[PDB]
Amino acid sequence: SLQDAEWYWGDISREEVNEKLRDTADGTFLVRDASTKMHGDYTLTLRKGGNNKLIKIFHRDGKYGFSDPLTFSSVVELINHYRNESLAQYNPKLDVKLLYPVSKYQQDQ
Repeated sequence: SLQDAEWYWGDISREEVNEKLRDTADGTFLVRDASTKMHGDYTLTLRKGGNNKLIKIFHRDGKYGFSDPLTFSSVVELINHYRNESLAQYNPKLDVKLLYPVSKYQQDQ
């Protein structure tokens, strides 16, 4: 599940991930490795019309979380519930959902 998850592609660089996100609509999302371990653990990236929004996933004692909300067993399920509704609970400015799941492998194509 974890290495796959469709939206997560193992070790990835920010530049390549923004190139993958390019020209997609709002609500689009995908997860990327954090540049350094001292910086964080993983980066959720959103899309909000041309503007790319970067959210940190921090890993604690088996707990994955953006900030105060940390009670999540894995990064996969955290991202899952976070997609269901909007991330306005965590950050009011994030008043959009992870609805658009444009990150599926182009095997179908």
